[PDB]
Amino acid sequence: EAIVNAQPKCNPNLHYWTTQDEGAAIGLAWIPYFGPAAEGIYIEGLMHNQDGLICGLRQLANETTQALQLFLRATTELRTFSILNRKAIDFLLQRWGGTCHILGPDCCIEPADWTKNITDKIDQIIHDFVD
Amino acid sequence: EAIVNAQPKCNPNLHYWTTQDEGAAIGLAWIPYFGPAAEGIYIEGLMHNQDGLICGLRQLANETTQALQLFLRATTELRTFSILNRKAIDFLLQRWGGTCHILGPDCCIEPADWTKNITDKIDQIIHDFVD
Amino acid sequence: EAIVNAQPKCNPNLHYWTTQDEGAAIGLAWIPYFGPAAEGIYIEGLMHNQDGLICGLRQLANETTQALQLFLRATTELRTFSILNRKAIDFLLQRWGGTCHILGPDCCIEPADWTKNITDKIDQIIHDFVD
Amino acid sequence: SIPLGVIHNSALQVSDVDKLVCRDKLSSTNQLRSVGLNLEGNGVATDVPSATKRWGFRSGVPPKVVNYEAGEWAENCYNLEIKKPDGSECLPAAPDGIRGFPRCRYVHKVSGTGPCAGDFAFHKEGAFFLYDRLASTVIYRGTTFAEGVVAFLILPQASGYYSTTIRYQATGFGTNETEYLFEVDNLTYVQLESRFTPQFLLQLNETIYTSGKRSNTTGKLIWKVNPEIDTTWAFWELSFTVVXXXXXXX
Amino acid sequence: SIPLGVIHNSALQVSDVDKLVCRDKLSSTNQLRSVGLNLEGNGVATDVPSATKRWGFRSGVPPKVVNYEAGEWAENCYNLEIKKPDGSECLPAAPDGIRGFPRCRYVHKVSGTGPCAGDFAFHKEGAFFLYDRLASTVIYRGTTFAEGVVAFLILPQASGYYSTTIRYQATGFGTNETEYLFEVDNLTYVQLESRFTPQFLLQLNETIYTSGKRSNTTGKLIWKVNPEIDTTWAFWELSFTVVXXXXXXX
Amino acid sequence: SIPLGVIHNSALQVSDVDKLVCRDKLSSTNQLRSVGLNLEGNGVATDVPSATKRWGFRSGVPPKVVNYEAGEWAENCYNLEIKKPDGSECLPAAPDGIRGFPRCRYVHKVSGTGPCAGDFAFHKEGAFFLYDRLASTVIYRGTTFAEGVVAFLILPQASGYYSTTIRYQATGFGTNETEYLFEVDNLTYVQLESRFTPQFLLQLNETIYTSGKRSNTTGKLIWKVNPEIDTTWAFWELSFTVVXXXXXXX
Ligand SMILES: *[C@@H]1O[C@H](CO)[C@@H](O[C@@H]2O[C@H](CO)[C@@H](O[C@@H]3O[C@H](CO[C@H]4O[C@H](CO)[C@@H](O)[C@H](O)[C@@H]4O)[C@@H](O)[C@H](O)[C@@H]3O)[C@H](O)[C@H]2NC(C)=O)[C@H](O)[C@H]1NC(C)=O
Ligand SMILES: *[C@@H]1O[C@H](CO)[C@@H](O[C@@H]2O[C@H](CO)[C@@H](O[C@@H]3O[C@H](CO[C@H]4O[C@H](CO)[C@@H](O)[C@H](O)[C@@H]4O)[C@@H](O)[C@H](O)[C@@H]3O)[C@H](O)[C@H]2NC(C)=O)[C@H](O)[C@H]1NC(C)=O
Ligand SMILES: *[C@@H]1O[C@H](CO)[C@@H](O[C@@H]2O[C@H](CO)[C@@H](O[C@@H]3O[C@H](CO[C@H]4O[C@H](CO)[C@@H](O)[C@H](O)[C@@H]4O)[C@@H](O)[C@H](O)[C@@H]3O)[C@H](O)[C@H]2NC(C)=O)[C@H](O)[C@H]1NC(C)=O
Ligand SMILES: CC(C)COC[C@@H](CN(Cc1ccccc1)c1ccccc1)N1CCCC1
Ligand SMILES: CC(C)COC[C@@H](CN(Cc1ccccc1)c1ccccc1)N1CCCC1
Ligand SMILES: CC(C)COC[C@@H](CN(Cc1ccccc1)c1ccccc1)N1CCCC1
Ligand SMILES: *[C@@H]1O[C@H](CO)[C@@H](O)[C@H](O)[C@H]1NC(C)=O
Ligand SMILES: *[C@@H]1O[C@H](CO)[C@@H](O)[C@H](O)[C@H]1NC(C)=O
Ligand SMILES: *[C@@H]1O[C@H](CO)[C@@H](O)[C@H](O)[C@H]1NC(C)=O
Ligand SMILES: *[C@@H]1O[C@H](CO)[C@@H](O)[C@H](O)[C@H]1NC(C)=O
Ligand SMILES: *[C@@H]1O[C@H](CO)[C@@H](O)[C@H](O)[C@H]1NC(C)=O
Ligand SMILES: *[C@@H]1O[C@H](CO)[C@@H](O)[C@H](O)[C@H]1NC(C)=O
Ligand SMILES: *[C@@H]1O[C@H](CO)[C@@H](O)[C@H](O)[C@H]1NC(C)=O
Ligand SMILES: *[C@@H]1O[C@H](CO)[C@@H](O)[C@H](O)[C@H]1NC(C)=O
Ligand SMILES: *[C@@H]1O[C@H](CO)[C@@H](O)[C@H](O)[C@H]1NC(C)=O
Ligand SMILES: *[C@@H]1O[C@H](CO)[C@@H](O)[C@H](O)[C@H]1NC(C)=O
Ligand SMILES: *[C@@H]1O[C@H](CO)[C@@H](O)[C@H](O)[C@H]1NC(C)=O
Ligand SMILES: *[C@@H]1O[C@H](CO)[C@@H](O)[C@H](O)[C@H]1NC(C)=O
Repeated sequence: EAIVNAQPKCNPNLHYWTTQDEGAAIGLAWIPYFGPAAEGIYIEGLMHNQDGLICGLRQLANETTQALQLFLRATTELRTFSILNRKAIDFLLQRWGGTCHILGPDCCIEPADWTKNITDKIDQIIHDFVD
Repeated sequence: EAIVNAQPKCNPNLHYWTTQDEGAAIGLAWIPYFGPAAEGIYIEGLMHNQDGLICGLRQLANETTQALQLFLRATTELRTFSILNRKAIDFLLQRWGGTCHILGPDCCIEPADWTKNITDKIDQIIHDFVD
Repeated sequence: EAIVNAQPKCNPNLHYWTTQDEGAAIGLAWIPYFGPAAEGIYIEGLMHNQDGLICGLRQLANETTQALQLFLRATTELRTFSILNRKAIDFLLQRWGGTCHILGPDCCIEPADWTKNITDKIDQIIHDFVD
Repeated sequence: SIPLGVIHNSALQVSDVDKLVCRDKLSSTNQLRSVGLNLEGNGVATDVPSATKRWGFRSGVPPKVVNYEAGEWAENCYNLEIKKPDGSECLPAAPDGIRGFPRCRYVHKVSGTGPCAGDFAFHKEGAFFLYDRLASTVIYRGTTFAEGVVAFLILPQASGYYSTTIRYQATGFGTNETEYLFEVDNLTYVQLESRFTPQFLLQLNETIYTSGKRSNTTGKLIWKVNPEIDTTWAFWELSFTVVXXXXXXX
Repeated sequence: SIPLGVIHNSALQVSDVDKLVCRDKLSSTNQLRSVGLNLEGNGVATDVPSATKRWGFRSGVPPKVVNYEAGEWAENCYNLEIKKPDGSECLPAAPDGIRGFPRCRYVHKVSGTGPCAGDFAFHKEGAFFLYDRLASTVIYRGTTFAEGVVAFLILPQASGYYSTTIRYQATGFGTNETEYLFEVDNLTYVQLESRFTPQFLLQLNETIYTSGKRSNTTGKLIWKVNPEIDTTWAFWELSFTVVXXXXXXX
Repeated sequence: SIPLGVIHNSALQVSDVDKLVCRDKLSSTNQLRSVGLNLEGNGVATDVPSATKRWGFRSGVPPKVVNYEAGEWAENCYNLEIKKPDGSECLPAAPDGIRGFPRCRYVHKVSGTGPCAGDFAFHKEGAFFLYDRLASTVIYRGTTFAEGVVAFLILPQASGYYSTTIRYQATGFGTNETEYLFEVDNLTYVQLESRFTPQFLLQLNETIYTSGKRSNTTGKLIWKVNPEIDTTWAFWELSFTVVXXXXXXX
């Protein structure tokens, strides 16, 4: 599906915050005893609406809510951390969960370079045929 | 292994309950503030013993218990939610955890349609050979 | 990278403890009511420094600490159990997260046995050519 | 290895960890399911005297919880409020997010006392206590559960609800000499026997109310049924005279 | 199915669960992201009177928490200390590990009372309360949050921070007739109207301090702004006379 | 990226995230392991005076826990019961499900007081406190731990246990001027020095009992060993006169 922003307004710029899971630490700052407190672990960035991505993202988060709320209603887990890992698993199962039939629409195997090896070795058998 | 129901009795019918992770919600019922309480999130169904599946399932759950209890004894996690995701990962690793040797018993790649492409292009080289 | 033990000393022997997730239980010992208490679930073993693995492992755990601490700083999960499952997912995504171009350096598909089938069926077409 | 159920040749089987079947297909985690099955469906005795003997107290073993996605409607569930004779609780409060089993035709609510010689109450046969989509190895206080076990499945590619609470009082809970009383009201009781079904208890309760055989003093009236009276095989297939006031029904 | 955002043809799209695109590449879990977007950025009214009407109390629904990795700097956040008239708390304490939203230009801290006819406070439009990288369906006591929603993305292969607290008192919180007062000091207040912006409240607070218009008794001084005075469209784009001492600003 | 250990060319290596090795095989999650290694095995000083200087208190940093599946038998573990001079606890109770390290030849149990100028006690060198298959960044009260670090491995395809508790009293815990006393009984103590090994303390304790050198009043008897006496390099490779009653051993 396509994303149709149907919101009263859109802030076209995204002033965002996040963490860093392997920031190149200076000296001993990676040690919890010496490192920053909870308030000082964030990095910031600013992103503009190139390709309409910011206004599309605001609509995407809005449209995601019904499915996410229904998922949360049905889980017994108090805090859910596994959504992204499960989507990665489903990504793999969609492609590799069964037998990969080469040249099929659901098998992501490209034999082209090895077509240009098998067809490129016919002139080692049909060329070499002197008698 | 096969499943041998060795229970004193078997209820051959399964009157079951479960949830729904993306039920087609009516209006605003997906909103937690407006939606059903904890007691009203369940759907029901009835399944009969076709192919002996119900009596096999009762025996399967019984036989699963020793392994599940030993798994739970060895984990430090207070509540385990990851068993099914890990089985999906192990499903993929069993097939794709190493190099896939085509035509091997452990490589689930079917080249048949592309055998019927390479062998079906010999009569573009051996047919076209007029001089 | 290689592992360079740069510690003041190295205990070359590893007297280790661990659990067992499916130990062949005797009788009813798998039942929590009858089985061992928390202190009696461990097995022990002793491993020596063959191939320098023990001293390398001590250095590996030491060097792992900065990255692990930075990961833990950035997670909101109180107890992290998912590191190994995520590494298994990343193992699969590195190999199968895109189209597998046969004979490419990043595609772990071995067609050799099926090269020795296609090239081994040329003498069913070039041999059988009598007229 | 935890067994995984799979359907081959029109029959359920345990998938073999050693042999790889390439024509088996898992295209989504939705095909994987965890399910809870009630011991009821295997033919075990569900009366309170028989059911409670399958549970016991034990220290030194940390409790463990595992989730399951779907379960079976239960005829019999149980809900325990057991204290020691000194008044202290025998069972821990239900942890955050653990609710009662969601489908119970009869909830056997047992209140009373026992020695409770252990930190947690376990299932002596290794089964689980099934709650709302969480299976625990131990019993939580005042929380409705069904006895059951869990299976894991890989599936192929794609009357309302009535519940009735039956109240009991107990002494010596969890021992050889446990005594049980069915509760008609706060002063009228019936001596419990293992052969009494839920339907018999509810009908016996109704006749006691409509025959006016409740206690009409401030004292405790304990009726006893004599062996002559029968009771009504698995679930899916009178004269009152008075002799603490004991009495007889025949 | 939970939607997943993906970039195709220079545009963001929802990935279709049915159709498989082999040229899409996911070489690492690092390409997957969960992000929180503030309702602010969609143009909703952020004043306390308008914002609080989007929340309501409800029993019977267990709270749920989901994590998100990155968020948006917020202009308006909220922090609630609501009690019932009898003094009991309306909101639960923040669970272990749930901290306030990390980037808030203005924290609207509301203290006061209301009936609070429900166990938890939910968002009436189904949005989430965004905390520090955890999104909850409910409001926690004294914990700063932004209203927002969560999206999930699969990405292609690879001024400081100032915050100002604005304090309010409230009566009848969560009802039709909720009254709000902006707090200048513990004895000087301004009758709140929905049209007042954060910048106007802070400037009105500064003039009251420098014009000496605070309470100089032990009693409560409540100023009122008359409609004549304007106030200063989304965030990204005087004479005092006295008439509990009420008064007027014109 | 968290390093992953792999065996190549008969040697342990860190797997390179950038380069893909197709002949590496991961056929099961069982090949992946998390393991805890004790700082002991790297040659650090394990005496209580040296060990405690590696830990310090700090506020503002939330504690974090990570699990590990297998560990190393420890010679030295530690168990802390530290209060402030006003009697309040310096360390938090062990969270649900966190038990002591399971293999400790000597458990150094330290009770006493200190300023404890911080909410949690961390490891100053960034190591972890190893508990029962859970590694924490902080110290829990009265819970036995070993200092250690965690490694992650991808493996190729497929005397009993004695523990002795050594008790200490401490003042000024966590500072420059921390004083330690080895506990013979509740009234007899030995001034602690960093050079004393566990075996020396247990033998010194035994001679004090069999030479009858305990306190035989109601007062506190504190022995001191003079430098003359030696003590018995890593773990894997007398006349008493009295001068609060202080005294000397030579
Ligand atoms: C999975 O299904 C299995 C088959 O239904 C279950 O097996 C049950 O296992 C328990 C042990 O945990 C047995 O209990 C034992 O019973 C013996 C005998 O009890 C009396 O009954 C026989 C006649 O049946 C009688 O001849 C004897 O003299 C006894 O008077 C006791 O001596 C033991 O102490 C212990 O209580 C069950 O009997 C057994 N059931 C069956 C039908 O074999 C198994 O429990 C199931 N697993 C789970 C997790 O539920
Ligand atoms: C995702 O984005 C959607 C579009 O912005 C959001 O839609 C909002 O949905 C809520 C319902 O949950 C609506 O609230 C209702 O509003 C009506 C009308 O209110 C008054 O306003 C109109 C003019 O706008 C006026 O003509 C009417 O007479 C009313 O006086 C109320 O009657 C209802 O009771 C209810 O309050 C929003 O109006 C609606 N917004 C828009 C712009 O359509 C949706 O909430 C977003 N999802 C999340 C999770 O945030
Ligand atoms: C992984 O292994 C590394 C190597 O064993 C560990 O390195 C240790 O890192 C800490 C810092 O966190 C160092 O502690 C510092 O030591 C200096 C010097 O202390 C005194 O010692 C030298 C002689 O050794 C002497 O010449 C000096 O004058 C000092 O009197 C202090 O000044 C600092 O304040 C700080 O305490 C260790 O010294 C260092 N050890 C080694 C052997 O290099 C590292 O900690 C390990 N990682 C983990 C997580 O355990
Ligand atoms: C082995 C056979 C029983 C095949 O399962 C057959 C059935 C699975 N459900 C029902 C179910 C539904 C959603 C999620 C999980 C389970 C089931 C319910 C309770 C206990 C056991 C199973 N399917 C599903 C419905 C109809 C078919
Ligand atoms: C769909 C587009 C928005 C593409 O995301 C573009 C951006 C993602 N971040 C920023 C970010 C960074 C690390 C982890 C998660 C998120 C974002 C932050 C907050 C809300 C939404 C997104 N990338 C990343 C940085 C620069 C590019
Ligand atoms: C890199 C080498 C050390 C190879 O690990 C060699 C050993 C792994 N165990 C032991 C072990 C066993 C089960 C699960 C996890 C770990 C180990 C134990 C404690 C610390 C470190 C490792 N195997 C396993 C046994 C015998 C072989
Ligand atoms: C319980 O009673 C049985 C006999 O029914 C007896 O064998 C057993 O010893 C008793 N238990 C105790 C603890 O006395
Ligand atoms: C019966 O006793 C219970 C428990 O003490 C009490 O809660 C209930 O109100 C009583 N009912 C009547 C009718 O007295
Ligand atoms: C017993 O009978 C009375 C009278 O109808 C009824 O009110 C009561 O609910 C019954 N008890 C049970 C447990 O059904
Ligand atoms: C009064 O009590 C007797 C027993 O004490 C009981 O059997 C009778 O039903 C009661 N009342 C009536 C019949 O009105
Ligand atoms: C709140 O006020 C509205 C009118 O503004 C009215 O319709 C409604 O009934 C009131 N609510 C209550 C609970 O009285
Ligand atoms: C104002 O009142 C609050 C709440 O009672 C109190 O904490 C604060 O100290 C008071 N400030 C002054 C200046 O009196
Ligand atoms: C109001 O003005 C006074 C005077 O400068 C200042 O101290 C106070 O912080 C202001 N209040 C707010 C909420 O900014
Ligand atoms: C004294 O109080 C009045 C109102 O009661 C106020 O307007 C005035 O600013 C106060 N003090 C001054 C002007 O010094
Ligand atoms: C602790 O003692 C050292 C000297 O051994 C001194 O430099 C330091 O200032 C002292 N710390 C405090 C807090 O006084
Ligand atoms: C020694 O003191 C401890 C702590 O007060 C106490 O628990 C223990 O019983 C005492 N032992 C003796 C023998 O007095
Ligand atoms: C010290 O010696 C006495 C006498 O044998 C013994 O009872 C006690 O356990 C010893 N203390 C320790 C810590 O071993
Ligand atoms: C009595 O106390 C002294 C020191 O006060 C001690 O050295 C001696 O061992 C004690 N008792 C004996 C020797 O019986």
